[PDB]
Amino acid sequence: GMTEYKLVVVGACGVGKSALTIQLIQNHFVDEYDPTIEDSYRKQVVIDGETSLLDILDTAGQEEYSAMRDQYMRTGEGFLLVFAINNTKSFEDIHHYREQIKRVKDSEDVPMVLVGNKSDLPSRTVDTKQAQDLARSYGIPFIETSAKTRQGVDDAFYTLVREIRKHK
Ligand SMILES: *CCC(=O)N1CCN2c3ncnc4cc(-c5c(C)ccc6n[nH]cc56)c(Cl)c(c34)OCC[C@H]2C1
Ligand SMILES: Nc1nc2c(ncn2[C@@H]2O[C@H](COP(=O)(O)OP(=O)(O)O)[C@@H](O)[C@H]2O)c(=O)[nH]1
Ligand SMILES: [Mg+2]
Repeated sequence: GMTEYKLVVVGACGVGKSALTIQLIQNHFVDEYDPTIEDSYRKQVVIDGETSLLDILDTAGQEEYSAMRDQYMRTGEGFLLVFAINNTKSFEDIHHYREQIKRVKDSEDVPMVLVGNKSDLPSRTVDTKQAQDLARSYGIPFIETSAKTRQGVDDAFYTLVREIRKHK
């Protein structure tokens, strides 16, 4: 019946991949979620008045290449590129995450959203403009989020489904 989209949440350790996903699915903020737990969650959502089944993979584990990570990138239809706005290293790591998805999908136009997480925190080291300029250069949306307050959480995932729908 309804369309199903495979979403993948990527980004450096500690940016809030797990916190963002569990806020979307279960409507609470996790303070300390085990960094090895990689699991997928299913949720029906209405976006722009059309229902879709989202199947969301929250990535975890070691800094390693694997043919299996290549696989869930290959099956993934859209990617959240998550950094934390208080962690410049996580922002500098976005290039790596995009390159490895671009490697396995052989496209610079795969549906993606840049997510600047932890927007509730005062000591920002990455400004709106620097993230907007990065997303513009990539040809993707930028969304500021807080897993803690829920600000922008739905918008990040919904915006990615909007990007997958335009793609064909
Ligand atoms: C605190 C744990 C955690 O969340 N992470 C640390 C290990 N990660 C990680 N580190 C470096 N490079 C990663 C690359 C990929 C990757 C992509 C994006 C695409 C295809 C592919 N094929 N082999 C690896 C990859 C992934 Cl999937 C990583 C990477 O995931 C593990 C979680 C990530 C963050
Ligand atoms: N203040 C704040 N802390 C967050 C936010 N998102 C995640 N955290 C915290 O940052 C840490 C890492 O989050 P986690 O979701 O485990 O990161 P992951 O390794 O990307 O899954 C945890 O302590 C979270 O509670 C956020 O939006 N705001
Ligand atoms: Mg996690």
